[PDB]
Amino acid sequence: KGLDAVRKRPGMYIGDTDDGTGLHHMVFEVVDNAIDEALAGHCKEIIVTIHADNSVSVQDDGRGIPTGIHPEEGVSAAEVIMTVLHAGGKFDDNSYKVGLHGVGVSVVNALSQKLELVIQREGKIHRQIYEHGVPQAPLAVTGETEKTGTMVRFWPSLETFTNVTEFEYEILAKRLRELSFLNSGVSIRLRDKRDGKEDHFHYE
Ligand SMILES: Cc1[nH]c(C(=O)Nc2nc3c(OCc4cccc(C(=O)O)c4)cc(C(=O)O)cc3s2)c(Cl)c1Cl
Ligand SMILES: [Mg+2]
Repeated sequence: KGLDAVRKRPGMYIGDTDDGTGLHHMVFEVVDNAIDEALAGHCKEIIVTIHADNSVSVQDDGRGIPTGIHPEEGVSAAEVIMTVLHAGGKFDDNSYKVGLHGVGVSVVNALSQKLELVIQREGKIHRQIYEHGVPQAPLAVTGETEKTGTMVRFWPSLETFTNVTEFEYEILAKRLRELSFLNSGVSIRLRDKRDGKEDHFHYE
């Protein structure tokens, strides 16, 4: 019900879907959840990549989204946060009234024709794929790791986002400079695989 409401009324969640506002807000919601993981004391570096196909990935080195089975939903906690709008505690399905805290990545998932989630946690890499917010398989172990963190790569839905479908480096760079200044403990990298441009923001 939650993701359906987002697909139907994306304007209410992410902003204008025609003038590039919503499209960049998609990146901002993912980055905000990485910044929350830095605020909480776990994440020290965030890497934002504009891929050659105008998907965007956000990598953090925090705890990794929990992978254990959710006691209520009976699927991975990661799948619950990705697919149950109310679970993150930021958004709900109200079509009348539009806040500050909680995980909002389910809105990005809903409005992405594809999303890739990779979690490094408890010595294992875990991967799940979604299309239009629908998981294509359960969260699966792909390998071993000595690191922790979360990677979200999303392909904005070309059924939702019209006219402006390509990311503007400068729009993302400005928000990451602001976030780097305010979150002086975090290193933020921006990489554009379309033209090779890269930046590193870290409070000096
Ligand atoms: C790029 C990116 N990174 C992350 C991310 O690392 N997030 C994480 N959230 C948690 C977590 O809380 C999940 C939750 C659920 C409901 C409301 C909240 C809240 O903050 O209000 C929070 C718990 C634990 C634990 O117990 O080890 C670890 C993690 S890592 C996300 Cl998401 C996106 Cl996107
Ligand atoms: Mg409701």
